[PDB]
Amino acid sequence: SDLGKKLLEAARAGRDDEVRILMANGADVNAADVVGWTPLHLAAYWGHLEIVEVLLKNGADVNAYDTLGSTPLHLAAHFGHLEIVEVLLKNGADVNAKDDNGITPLHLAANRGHLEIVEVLLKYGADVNAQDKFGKTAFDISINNGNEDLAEILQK
Amino acid sequence: LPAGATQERTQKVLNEVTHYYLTKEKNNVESVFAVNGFGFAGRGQNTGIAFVSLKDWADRPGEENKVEAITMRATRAFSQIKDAMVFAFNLPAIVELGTATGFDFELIDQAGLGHEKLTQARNQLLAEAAKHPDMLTSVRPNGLEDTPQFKIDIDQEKAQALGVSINDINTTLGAAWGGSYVNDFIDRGRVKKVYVMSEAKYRMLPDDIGDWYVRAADGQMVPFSAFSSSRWEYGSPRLERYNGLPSMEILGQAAPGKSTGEAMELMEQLASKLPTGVGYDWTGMSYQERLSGNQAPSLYAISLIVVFLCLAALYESWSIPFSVMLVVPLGVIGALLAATFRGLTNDVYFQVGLLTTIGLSAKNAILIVEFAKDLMDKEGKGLIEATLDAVRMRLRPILMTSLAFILGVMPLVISTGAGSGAQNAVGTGVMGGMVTATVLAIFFVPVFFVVVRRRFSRK
Amino acid sequence: EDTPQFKIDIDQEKAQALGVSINDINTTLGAAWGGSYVNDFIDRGRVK
Amino acid sequence: TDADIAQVQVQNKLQLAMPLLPQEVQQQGVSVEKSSSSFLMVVGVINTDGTMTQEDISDYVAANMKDAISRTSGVGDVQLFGSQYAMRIWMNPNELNKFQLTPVDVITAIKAQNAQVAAGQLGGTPPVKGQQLNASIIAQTRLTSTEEFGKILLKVNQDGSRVLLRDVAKIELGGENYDIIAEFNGQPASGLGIKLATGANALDTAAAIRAELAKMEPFFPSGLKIVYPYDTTPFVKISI
Amino acid sequence: PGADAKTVQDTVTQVIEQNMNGIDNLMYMSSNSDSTGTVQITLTFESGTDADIAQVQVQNKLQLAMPLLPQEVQQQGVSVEKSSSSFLMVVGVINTDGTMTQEDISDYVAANMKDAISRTSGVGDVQLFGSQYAMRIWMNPNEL
Amino acid sequence: STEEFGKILLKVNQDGSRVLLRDVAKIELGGENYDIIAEFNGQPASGLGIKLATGANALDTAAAIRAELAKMEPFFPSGLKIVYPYDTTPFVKISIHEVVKTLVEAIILVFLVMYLFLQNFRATLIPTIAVPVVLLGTFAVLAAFGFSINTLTMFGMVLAIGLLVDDAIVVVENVERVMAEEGLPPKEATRKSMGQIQGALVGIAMVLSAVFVPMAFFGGSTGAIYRQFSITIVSAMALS
Amino acid sequence: PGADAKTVQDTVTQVIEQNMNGIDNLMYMSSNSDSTGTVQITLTFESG
Ligand SMILES: CCCCCCCCCCCCO[C@@H]1O[C@H](CO)[C@@H](O[C@H]2O[C@H](CO)[C@@H](O)[C@H](O)[C@H]2O)[C@H](O)[C@H]1O
Ligand SMILES: CCCCCCCCCCCCO[C@@H]1O[C@H](CO)[C@@H](O[C@H]2O[C@H](CO)[C@@H](O)[C@H](O)[C@H]2O)[C@H](O)[C@H]1O
Ligand SMILES: CCCCCCCCCC(=O)OC[C@H](CO)OC(=O)CCCCCCCCC
Ligand SMILES: CCCCCCCCCC[N+](C)(C)[O-]
Repeated sequence: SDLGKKLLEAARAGRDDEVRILMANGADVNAADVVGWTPLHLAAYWGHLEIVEVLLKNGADVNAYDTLGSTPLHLAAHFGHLEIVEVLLKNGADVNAKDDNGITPLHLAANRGHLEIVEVLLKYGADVNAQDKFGKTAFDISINNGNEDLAEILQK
Repeated sequence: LPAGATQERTQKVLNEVTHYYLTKEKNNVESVFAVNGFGFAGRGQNTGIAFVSLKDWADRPGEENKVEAITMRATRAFSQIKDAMVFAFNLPAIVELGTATGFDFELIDQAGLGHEKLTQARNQLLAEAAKHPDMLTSVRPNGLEDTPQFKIDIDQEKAQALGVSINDINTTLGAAWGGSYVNDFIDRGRVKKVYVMSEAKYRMLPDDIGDWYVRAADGQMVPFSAFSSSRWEYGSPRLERYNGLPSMEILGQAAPGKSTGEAMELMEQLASKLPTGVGYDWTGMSYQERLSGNQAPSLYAISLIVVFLCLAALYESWSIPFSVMLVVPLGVIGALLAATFRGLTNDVYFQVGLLTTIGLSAKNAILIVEFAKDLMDKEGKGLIEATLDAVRMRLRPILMTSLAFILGVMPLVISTGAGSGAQNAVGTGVMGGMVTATVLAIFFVPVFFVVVRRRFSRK
Repeated sequence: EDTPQFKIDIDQEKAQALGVSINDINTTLGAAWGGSYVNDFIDRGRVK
Repeated sequence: TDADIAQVQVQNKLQLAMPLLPQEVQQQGVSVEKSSSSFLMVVGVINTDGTMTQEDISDYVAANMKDAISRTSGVGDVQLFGSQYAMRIWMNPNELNKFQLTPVDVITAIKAQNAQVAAGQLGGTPPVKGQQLNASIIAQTRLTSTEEFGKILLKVNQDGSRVLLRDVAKIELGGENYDIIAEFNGQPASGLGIKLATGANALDTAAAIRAELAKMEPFFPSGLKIVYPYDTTPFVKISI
Repeated sequence: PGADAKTVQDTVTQVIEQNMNGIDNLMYMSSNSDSTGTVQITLTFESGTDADIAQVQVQNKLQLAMPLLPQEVQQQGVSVEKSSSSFLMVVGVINTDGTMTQEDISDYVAANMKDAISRTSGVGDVQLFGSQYAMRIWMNPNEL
Repeated sequence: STEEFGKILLKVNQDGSRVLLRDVAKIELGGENYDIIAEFNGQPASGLGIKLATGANALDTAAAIRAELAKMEPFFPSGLKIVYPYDTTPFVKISIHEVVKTLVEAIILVFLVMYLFLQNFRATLIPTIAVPVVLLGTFAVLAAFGFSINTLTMFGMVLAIGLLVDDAIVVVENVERVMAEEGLPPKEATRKSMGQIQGALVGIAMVLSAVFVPMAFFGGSTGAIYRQFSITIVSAMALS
Repeated sequence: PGADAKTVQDTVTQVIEQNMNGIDNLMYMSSNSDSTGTVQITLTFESG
């Protein structure tokens, strides 16, 4: 698609006004680059709250996965975008979503030490005993990084 | 081509570009040197240049078969190409220098904000620059944008647990996917490099990562999938730095009718409203213009003062020199009329042309005033008598010089061949300037002398 | 002027007998008491 | 004598000796300067809010000021009155012995786990026919914080417990050296001792330094201020 | 070889930039580090500066910074050239019968032409558009 | 050779069989990198980027390069051909020809105009001698100052034609007038004629110096360009 | 060190000589490569 590739650029750039005009013209919201990132992936990555809401209103797949199985919730959680994590979870984002490595939004949130997002994810029913390909939980990450605050939050 | 585009895809576009030039412009184009993988803006598989070589100028009559015409037809024709920004353009007069038209802005990270924050501050400046089309035009980044990159995390615990060293892991990955320069060998009495690397088909996709094995201390072969995890992230394919600090180069030019100086003034004002720790500086052509601009007023002053002092000594008067110096506009008006009419610019050739036009008109005036004054001083003649007797004596040589020189620069004006752009700039400004300088001076010089002499009865 | 300095002799025979590398001794003594510049890192986007 | 040719001739001979020097001396970096023996000026730096220590001020000068002053024409040598920060691994011999580890094991671990790896590209040249994806492969990068150095894995025990670098050492940002400590009227300070390059005009160089310091002041953190406790150039300017 | 923009910057570009001190008549310094594993640091000097004195002063400060660079970069080496110069002409070498690749042509130009053109009267510099042959070992992970 | 690299021993198996480098890799002579694909009308291409040496003649150099490539013609493999996609010397040759044509045509036009007004061949020959002497003198001053024959210096003399032509006409015309008006012999007529203009000509030289000389004192890239025209015009005018 | 005249000529002498192009006032260049692995390249320049 022509407009699909303009929407990917718009969503990434954070050009709220251009995304508005694209949704009206009917730019493909399920458009994906070579790595398989939708506008929602990009919007979630770069932290554009307004565009995430607009794309979800225009039937964007909240549980869309890239070629390595990562979702917008993975990206939003990892890069510490609290507002976007809540919006995604309210629109029915899979909280226990595993990538190809068995990594979850909780794992990524725990690794960068995002306390608010960890509690938001746990509130929406994030499996705290969820293990990756190396058999590591969000708790195993917290004690290894030496995060006492996060270690106290993660008592099942 | 778009971010993450491969070498093969760029070749398809260069083939279309090459095909066009040897089909639609076969009468003009001699050859197309298609360089896939290189760009002046930046390198990569998603960039390329096509150097178009033309036939001899003799075999390309009229503007229809010139670079400017072919460039416009090429640029318009290549507008149809999908998922590629293809356009032609002529080389600058001096390839040693850049385009040397517009400004060269450097956005600097002054407090270790990082790449991501400097990108946001750049996008902010670009957005604010776009809100002033009346002052700023084509305000763009010179460098490249962030692209998807394959981040792989080696689990240190799993590596040590299976008895696999990190050096063996990082060598196996680096050598296979990246390539490794081992040592030198001698091919027909010439020392050349030896490179180890993966055969293409085993280093293409993320699935191929798991096909590579590393031997442990116990001698067991362990695949990369056993002790590695991978995800997608964005990073810079070309990071810039200016004076030791992280930077981003921004190109742009003044809008039609606006000077580059005024365009810089705004770019400075827009830059002062950027986030804390984001500085700026002027480089290249911009750095040159600012220093060159400061000198201009002082050099004019000195030039204009010494001219007056020399004439004052010549004539033995503080007043009479003005009669000569008033001819300057008589030559300049003609050059500007000729330039504006033919559709040329205020370039170096035009500017040096004005000085030689001014110089000869000043010379014509100097001799008329000298003759007129000498008749008044020596032979005791009246102001008007001496002035009329002077212009009479000085009429023939002025007409002879003017007739010869105007005809002499005629071929430069009408020239449409190789290096005609420089000839036109030299010829047009001089011809028009000489026509007015000749016609006006012969009538205006005696007016200047009489008015100045009447005003100042000091000597 | 000359000052008191701590002379230490590494017994080669004893090291060879115990199976202690002389490189490991010199590195251990040098690194601990003198300091060792291992490699570089990035502190707020500057190599240190 | 032309100081430019003198420097080139001296360095030409130094480069014959360089390879024979110990690896530790080469990695510290050998320098060849053409400057006066005496200081041109001392550029003092203090924090009036007192929100930065002598060590914080020294690092900022070294990281954000020194290099640009060192590159300025007329500046032969620049002496930092203080030290730039380094990642300091303060080893504990009791803890190292406890886990049967040595400084050799610590140095090996840092080189292995604080590594910047060149991992190549996906769909790199020469590629196969029909390749649509081209992306840079990113492996290990340099560590950025004391936390990341802290969780460097030295070894794993028989029971499967991890021995991290922070278990055998205290890890902080600290000066390359701790030799030079400066004060300005009894107040914590750093600065730059600037030597005049052989032949260069003292006043022209002083003006060039002030111009460069003026481009840094705007982006200073709160409290940080430039002071001029030693300058020989004002006397020359006023005396004339 | 095989290094990303950040690897090149943080191990090469920053290390060289930090050692570009005590060089006379430097106006400004710019650089870029790309994903093809390349860095170019351009030092621009005042008008009327001896380009030979400028180049050797840059060269000399680089030489002392060479031990601070990675083993793979020291092995490849670091070029210091006067870049402000422009080309007199470009001599193109092609194969019409399609018996030679661009690698084959480049090797011949390097071995049998370049040196002779360099010794030609009035030639100040010669740059090869391509590389001479290299022994390529294309590894197979299944057989390894 | 690739054969020898293929015969490199990697491992000796338990059964006694030998693993060579050709058993686990394809071996061939290739490029150092495969990032750039160069084509010339779709055909595989390389090339050489040649720069002119300091103080060298572009036209002599290009001729010498073509002469050397001609000696290499016989040793080229079958299919290999030399092509010249970029060459500046054909542009430089036309620039010199067109400027020599302009100066020749200018002297011819002065001759015609001199004869139209004065109507005697003896008078028309004085400019024909004077102008070439001044132009030749300009090149001598140009060379002495370390300048070259380039687009800017060549068009510099074209822009100065008017000033050189005028000096010739003014001196001869004024003598022809004095003779026609007072009936003086050529020698006595020249003494008086020069006595009326000698003071002005010296004054004109100083005024034109004041106009052009300061143009050479601009700095940077623009200054260098302006200095080419400035020195050429001031030299040509001074000799005139 | 250890290299024969032929080996050191191919790897050193020829590598340096091919880069000794476009040096101002260069009259002639003489060099020798011997069995001790020693290389000497002498460049003679114009008088003045
Ligand atoms: C024989 C007759 C012919 C003689 C003609 C040639 C005369 C010599 C020309 C000297 C050139 C002077 O060069 C010029 O000097 C002045 C000093 O006043 C400098 O100084 C300039 O700087 C700034 C500009 O805003 C001002 O503060 C100052 O008033 C101004 O003069 C210019 O930056 C420099 O370009
Ligand atoms: C008006 C009186 C004074 C005369 C002023 C003349 C203007 C000054 C220009 C002089 C040019 C000097 O340089 C001169 O140029 C001619 C061409 O024009 C060149 O001649 C060239 O001809 C062809 C070009 O394809 C080559 O085969 C030849 O090898 C080459 O030398 C010479 O390199 C040189 O002899
Ligand atoms: C000694 C005086 C001769 C000066 C020769 C020309 C100087 C170059 C100046 C120049 O062109 O740079 C400015 C800039 C170029 O981009 O724009 C211009 O060209 C503007 C020129 C303004 C001229 C005003 C005339 C003043 C009358 C007293
Ligand atoms: C710098 C002063 C230049 C002015 C030129 C003066 C020349 C006129 C001399 C008059 N004369 C001596 C011939 O009678």
